[PDB]
Amino acid sequence: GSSGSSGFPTSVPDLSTPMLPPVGVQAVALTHDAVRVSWADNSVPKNQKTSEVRLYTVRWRTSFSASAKYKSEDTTSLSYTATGLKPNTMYEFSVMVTKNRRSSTWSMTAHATTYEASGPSSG
Repeated sequence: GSSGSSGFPTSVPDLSTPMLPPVGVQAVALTHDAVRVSWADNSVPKNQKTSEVRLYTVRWRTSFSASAKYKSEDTTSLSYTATGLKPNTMYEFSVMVTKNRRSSTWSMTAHATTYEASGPSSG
């Protein structure tokens, strides 16, 4: 065969949890200190109406930073705007849900660096 390539586990397959986190988590960068994190809802198909509650949380912290702090915000939407960030710096974003008076695991992480302050990089 080959000398090994792309052979590393990302997330434990066959998630056996009583909950189901979001998917297709994308991290869009609006400005040096702005990042629009948009994702999709899996637990809820095209059409579905349930009488249960649910809250989506968003956390992010300096990627590859010794003294980093994990943030957390509450949003009843599938998109959150990360304001007050560091320019020319990227972080890790993730989405989750809290239903049944309990919180579930976070979904795939999304990388997205911010534009260099004092003028957005141009071509």
